[PDB]
Amino acid sequence: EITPDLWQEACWIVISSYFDEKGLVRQQ
Amino acid sequence: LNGLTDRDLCELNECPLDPGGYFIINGSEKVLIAQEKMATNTVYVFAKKDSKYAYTGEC
Amino acid sequence: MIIPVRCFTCGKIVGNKWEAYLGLLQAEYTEGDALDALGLKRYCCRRMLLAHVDLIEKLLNYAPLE
Amino acid sequence: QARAGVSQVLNRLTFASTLSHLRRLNSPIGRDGKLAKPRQLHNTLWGMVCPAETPEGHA
Amino acid sequence: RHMCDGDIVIFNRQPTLHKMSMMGHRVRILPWSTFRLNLSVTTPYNADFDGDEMNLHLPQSLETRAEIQELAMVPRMIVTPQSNRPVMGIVQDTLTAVRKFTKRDVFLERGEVMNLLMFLSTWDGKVPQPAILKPRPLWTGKQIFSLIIPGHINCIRTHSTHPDDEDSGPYKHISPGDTKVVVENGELIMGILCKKSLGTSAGSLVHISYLEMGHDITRLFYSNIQTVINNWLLIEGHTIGIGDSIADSKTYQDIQNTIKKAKQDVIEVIEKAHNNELEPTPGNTLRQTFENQVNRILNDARDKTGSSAQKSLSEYNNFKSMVVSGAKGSKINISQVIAVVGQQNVEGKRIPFGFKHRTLPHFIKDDYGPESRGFVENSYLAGLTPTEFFFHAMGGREGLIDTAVKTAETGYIQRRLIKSMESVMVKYDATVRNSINQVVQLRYGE
Amino acid sequence: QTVRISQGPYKGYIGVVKDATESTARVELHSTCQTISVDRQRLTTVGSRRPGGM
Amino acid sequence: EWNIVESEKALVAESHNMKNQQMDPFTRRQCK
Amino acid sequence: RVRGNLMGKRVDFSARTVITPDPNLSIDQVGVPRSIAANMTFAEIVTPF
Amino acid sequence: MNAPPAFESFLLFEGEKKITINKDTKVPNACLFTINKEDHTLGNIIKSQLLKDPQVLFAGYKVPHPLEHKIIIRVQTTPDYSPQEAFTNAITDLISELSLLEERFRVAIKDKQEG
Amino acid sequence: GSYVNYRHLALLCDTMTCRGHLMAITRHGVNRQDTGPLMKCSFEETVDVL
Amino acid sequence: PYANQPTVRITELTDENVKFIIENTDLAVANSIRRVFIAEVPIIAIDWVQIDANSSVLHDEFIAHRLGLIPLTSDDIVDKLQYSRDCTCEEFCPECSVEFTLDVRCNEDQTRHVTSRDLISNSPRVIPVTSRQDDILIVKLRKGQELRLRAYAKKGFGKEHAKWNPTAGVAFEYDPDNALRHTVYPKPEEWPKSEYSELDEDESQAPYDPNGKPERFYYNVESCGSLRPETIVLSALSGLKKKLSDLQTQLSHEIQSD
Amino acid sequence: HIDQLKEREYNNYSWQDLVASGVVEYIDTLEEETVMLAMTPDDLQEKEVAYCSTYTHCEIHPSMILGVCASIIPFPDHNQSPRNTYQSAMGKQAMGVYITNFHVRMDTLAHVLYYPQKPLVTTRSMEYLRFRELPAGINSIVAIASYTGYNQEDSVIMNRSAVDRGFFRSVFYRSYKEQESKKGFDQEEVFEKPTRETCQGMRHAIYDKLDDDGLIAPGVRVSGDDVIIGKTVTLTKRDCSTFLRTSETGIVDQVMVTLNQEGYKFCKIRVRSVRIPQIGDKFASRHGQKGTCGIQYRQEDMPFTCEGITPDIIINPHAIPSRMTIGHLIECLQGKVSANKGEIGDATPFNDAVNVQKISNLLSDYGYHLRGNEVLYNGFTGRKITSQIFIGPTYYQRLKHMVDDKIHSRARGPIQILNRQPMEGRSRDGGLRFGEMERDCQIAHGAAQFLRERLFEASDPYQ
Amino acid sequence: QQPMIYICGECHTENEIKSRDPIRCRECGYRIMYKKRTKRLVVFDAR
Ligand SMILES: [Mg+2]
Ligand SMILES: [Zn+2]
Ligand SMILES: [Zn+2]
Ligand SMILES: [Zn+2]
Repeated sequence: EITPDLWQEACWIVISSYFDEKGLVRQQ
Repeated sequence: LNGLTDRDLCELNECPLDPGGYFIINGSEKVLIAQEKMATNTVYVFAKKDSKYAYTGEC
Repeated sequence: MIIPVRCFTCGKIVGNKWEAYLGLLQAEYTEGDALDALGLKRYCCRRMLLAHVDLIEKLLNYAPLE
Repeated sequence: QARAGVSQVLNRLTFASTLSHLRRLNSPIGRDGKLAKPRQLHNTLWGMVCPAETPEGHA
Repeated sequence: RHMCDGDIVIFNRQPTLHKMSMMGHRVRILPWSTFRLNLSVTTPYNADFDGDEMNLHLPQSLETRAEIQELAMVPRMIVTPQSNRPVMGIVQDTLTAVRKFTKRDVFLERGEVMNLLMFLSTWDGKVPQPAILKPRPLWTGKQIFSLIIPGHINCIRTHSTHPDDEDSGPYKHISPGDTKVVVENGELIMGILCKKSLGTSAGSLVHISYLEMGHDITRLFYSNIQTVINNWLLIEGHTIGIGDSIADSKTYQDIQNTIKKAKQDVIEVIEKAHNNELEPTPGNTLRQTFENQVNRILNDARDKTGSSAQKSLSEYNNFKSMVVSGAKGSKINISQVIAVVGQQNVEGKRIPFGFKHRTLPHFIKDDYGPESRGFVENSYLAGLTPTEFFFHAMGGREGLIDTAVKTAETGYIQRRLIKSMESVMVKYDATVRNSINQVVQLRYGE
Repeated sequence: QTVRISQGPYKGYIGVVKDATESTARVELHSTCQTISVDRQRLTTVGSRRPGGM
Repeated sequence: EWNIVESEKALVAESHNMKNQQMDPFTRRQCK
Repeated sequence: RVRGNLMGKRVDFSARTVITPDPNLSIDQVGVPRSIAANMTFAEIVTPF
Repeated sequence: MNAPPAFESFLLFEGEKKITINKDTKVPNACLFTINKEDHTLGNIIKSQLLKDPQVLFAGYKVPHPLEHKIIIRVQTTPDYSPQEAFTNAITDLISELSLLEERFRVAIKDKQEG
Repeated sequence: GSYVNYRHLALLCDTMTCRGHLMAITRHGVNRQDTGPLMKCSFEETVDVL
Repeated sequence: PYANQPTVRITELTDENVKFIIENTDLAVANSIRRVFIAEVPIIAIDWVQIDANSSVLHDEFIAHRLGLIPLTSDDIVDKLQYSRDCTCEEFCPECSVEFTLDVRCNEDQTRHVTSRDLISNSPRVIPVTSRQDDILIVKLRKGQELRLRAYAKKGFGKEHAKWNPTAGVAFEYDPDNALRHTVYPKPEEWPKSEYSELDEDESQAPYDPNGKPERFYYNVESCGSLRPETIVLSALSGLKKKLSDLQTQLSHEIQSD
Repeated sequence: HIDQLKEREYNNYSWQDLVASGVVEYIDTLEEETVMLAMTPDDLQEKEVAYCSTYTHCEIHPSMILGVCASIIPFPDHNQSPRNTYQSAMGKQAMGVYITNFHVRMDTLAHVLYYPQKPLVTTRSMEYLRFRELPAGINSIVAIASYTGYNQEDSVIMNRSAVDRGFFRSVFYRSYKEQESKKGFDQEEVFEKPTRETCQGMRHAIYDKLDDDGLIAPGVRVSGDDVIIGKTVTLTKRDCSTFLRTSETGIVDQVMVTLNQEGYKFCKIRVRSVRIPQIGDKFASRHGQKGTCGIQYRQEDMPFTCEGITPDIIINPHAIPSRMTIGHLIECLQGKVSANKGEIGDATPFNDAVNVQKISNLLSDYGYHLRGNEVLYNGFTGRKITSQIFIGPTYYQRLKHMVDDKIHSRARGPIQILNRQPMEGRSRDGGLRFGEMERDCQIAHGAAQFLRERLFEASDPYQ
Repeated sequence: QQPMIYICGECHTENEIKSRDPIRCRECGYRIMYKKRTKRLVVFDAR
């Protein structure tokens, strides 16, 4: 189901997952 | 330190917070700056005016 | 690295409250309630318990012997 | 005859500096060029390169 | 012997652009380890007290010490020959403090007056008659400032907020807004002091003081002005905050209405251009005239918003006080903070199409609207949209690059200019020649 | 040698005499990063030996 | 965990109080 | 040589320190520290006066 | 490295006087009292106390430089009342007022505890 | 909006129009003047002029 | 041409702070008394630390810094001791100082919390605030480390260093209603009422008063734990009186010498 | 997806799952030109004037455009771009705990701060940059005003009592490297105390300060021009040993001795130095407001609010309008709100729910002016200040540009070998350069005697 | 009679190392070792 309005919190869970899986210097 | 728990890192006089990815030459942290250049195998058609050519198809 | 002994601005002793602050936060209390439960009225002394970072723990992880 | 500054000493003055240095770029254009097109922030640098973090000297 | 108090040195800053960059100073040792100097002497050196560096040479001969004391000195180097106007002027918080100190509605008690007189190196030792004897002795800011003015100086200047339609009509010699500075016998009578009368400008009060009175008198004048105004600032106090940046909730309505009108107008212009009605303006093509009309519309909207914002401030506002005093700021800054930032031009034009016929991936192709080409509709108080944030960053980068190239080119220009007329001088025959004794001008400056 | 200021405003500090003269003597303060010039009579040798050595 | 639940309750409360939003210091672009 | 050591040389009795405001000093004064003052010297001729 | 110590703000140095009187020449009956190793604490109360006295035509202090521990007090009284006795009376009555204030505060405290 | 005294402008103009021809302020206009070898090397072209 | 008759009234007396009011006095006296409350208040504190073995993770000077900020109760000892500078002996004599000792070494597996309670003082009454509420945490030791040292305490005042600053924060305030117009509110309705404001909730500020002097100075001296609040006030008054007496004596000598 | 992701860590759910599921997608710069990107999912799609209605993608969060140093800036969009760039460049120069295992490292020029508190207002982006764990500043009660005048042209006034209590008090290390080697058949280095008899070449400094092994022991007082290692090379011996640089005045932390790849005795020594914050030290906030401490006043002299809260730093009001750094003011206001409430606030660049009016309304609910201004008192006389000063907590940094590392002087120091002119560099004890521009300025002043003195008398006399 | 005692790197075990000797621990055998605190009067002022 779509996530109306309540999206500021779900906006950063994806960012947290990305930074947890790949580090800041992952490219090197 | 490939996939090593923070316990060992702390025991090896290192911290789990160090980003890593830097060489150690003569006990000095060396880092390679990412150089940028023109993409290869792509055709570029510039229009240099300070020359005898109206257009130049560099590749 | 370690909780200071006194508030930079005011001067009230705050060193003897870090453990109490952690205990109150652990039991049920929140931050906004724990701060005034400990006796911190002025907002200048409240940063010492909110802004302070406890880095002495990471330092203790590098035990010299054993 | 080769390039210079490709491998730099990692500035370990603060964690933010270490993070910044490990993810830094450098263009091969000559230092202090009369032109002003490569230095200007181009529109295509959206979400790829920080539009604010950059030196303020000759580079 | 070691350097002791009273010795003459030559304090200098590393980039020496002009003559007023190496003046002698008297020594005064202080406990802490940091060079210090009066704020007024900061303008010539172009220093900023933000981690700068300033050299300090020391002669080793009575001959050279006397030569520097007589030729290269701060009080002697007040007026420059490049523009025959003072270089050291009040351009810091003292300026705003003194402006508020000389308003008509400034009253001081005996305690404050006697406390301020202590910071006066030229006080004759007699208390002036208070401007208001009964019901309580109250002095006025202008009356105290008169004692700071040395000698019998006479000059006339106009204040920053002086309405032009005032001299023509009545109330010429009695201004309701307390403007039209008038000094007679070295006593302030009317007007409010600002940069126009105390700053670095031709005919300023300090300029008149230097021309009439001696250089040391002007030095004492500067010292007394700073030492009294800064001390009174304690009782007055100056600040800045959010309370000085908020509008009256109606100004926001006016600004929003104006912005909407501008958007509608630019959309109408775009529609006309699309349907082929906007005829080409003389001397320009269709695209050129379209861009010119859009830019004029946006600039008019920005000016209207700024004027509406300015007219909606209160006398207690701090931005307005610092702008009218001229110490630091301008009206455009207030306009950008409250009303609207404006257009983020680059290379003298709007934001180009870096991608294929569009500025950023968000906006659609062929979107020449204001917000899609750099027009920042919001203001620094209400945040910025990401797209306009990026465009604003582009403008700042343009400015930084311009500054870097100027800093590299002007040095060479100045070097070439100095190496071509380094031997020219005025001989005792009252004539200008060069090293080869070739007359260049029978009289200096004709 | 290590000395100790027994009189004067700096009473209690510990330092090592850097340059000595017939009347005055410079002593670098251990705590503070500054060297002062205190009178010789104000100093009192404390020394730092190591009894035993077996 | 308490911060996560605090954020979730703040979001649901913000969604609930959707009566009126008339504020001066905020705006957003509206092209075309 | 010319631009390196004839038109621009290195002189002694120099200093370079950060600067800070100090309104209590006159425009012609300068607040030097104590270390730099004690390090530099001024050759003065002796005279019975 | 050149930071002054902390005792040079209140402790007198050998040879420095705690107070020096210097008569002024611009107007009659006017002397400048220079105090060493003091701050606004010991000059503002004296300034106010002198202001209370009607025979004092002028009274006010200053700090020649914040880093320097020194304050100059300028006093000017009527010709039939020298400024020295004015300074003495200001100090005397100020001391009396402080002692009385201390006594009242002490009795108020002793009454507050269980009373 | 800046202002510069006319005396300086006039002095520069005369120095550039003293020898009849428009001497360039560059190394190609000042070194041609018969000033002296020690003065030409200061600006530019040190070894060439020497 | 004389002084005035100030009055005092205590509104709240506790063992942590006092709220008194001073009426019928000049503003200069009130501000001076405040600055004395903060700066010139004799009190004992750590000022000479001899570290013999510090195997902790912190710096060698960090321990001394933290020890310098630990308050020490001096209800009846500060008035007896003399300044070490004016002492007439060598070494920190107990007649003019108080000795301390700290010898802790983490032997067990769990980490130690070296608190102020470890400062074993030779004197009974000169002890850190642990009589009658955790103790001031100095440092944390782990199995294998140790911290042995002994320090001495001396008398000093805040003007020398912040360690001798007994008062935590003095709440000085006078004329709650902006009656003397010493501050001009651009929008009085937007400001809250002071704690001591007698004005009703309708009016924003009291009307102007031309012939009106500042009186009724409110105080909220808050003791850090070393000296009792009322004791701080009494010491400050006595010290200010002593400074005036010394100044008067010096002035009399100067006048007599001339 | 959000539910399955919020329960990560516990089970095994990660970013790879989102990528494989077909929800996210990596678009490179060359392909980004052919997609209708959208900023936020809700706002830019509901139903309004038909703009495009053909969005293909949507960004995660707008503030993610910022880099590393720019992300820590609170409210970057509320400030002009040059000041954001200045902050981004100055952030790298902030001191603090640069790495947890600093006591083991022996790097050169390491700075560490005693009490690196955490910002009272943290952006949602620094949570992954790891800034909160290793901060580089302290939250100070900053009051923007012009108290005395020592903070007028980009300068501040710090509290002497605060510094005494350990406000921004950091430390300075300085490591060394030196090892023996076989120079030649007859030449050879060895660690040994150079006595006053056998060693010919020798310095006029103290040598018994170190032990017999030739390495100064830890926790020993040292000063400028003092021997730190007892190296002596045989020709009888030459004192080829190093000395502490002039104007360092530190204490030895630890001494490490080992063998290098060649197998010779290799040793490293680091000397710490407690740098008490003094005037001239460069500070800066998170908005580009650089500056140097002009003067330091004690608590009794600083102003104070209705209660005992004296400002810790006082910047110039005039630095705000010209530079347009309203983000700094917003940060101060939100910090006051956070301190009163008791929890860190949000300063995300683009949030659509953090304006000034709502923050002000929150602040009005604690007995404080909605705009943050408060009434102070003149710390000297005790009279209320007419203007209501703006005081509140704010996060400030400290740069390494100490005044002691830059102060320099000279009086006939060492001379070069090629051209007999003074040396160059503070470390080599050299003199300043009297540049050609200074010569032109002096010619303009017409002071020929002073010019000839600077160029001949005090530069390189010779006959 | 001071043989210049040292502390091992990882063992943290005291070792007696004299001149003209290899730098290694009495056990295991490493190449890193630090010195012990001086015996001087390390006296600070809690300022
Ligand atoms: Mg600058
Ligand atoms: Zn506080
Ligand atoms: Zn004794
Ligand atoms: Zn081994």
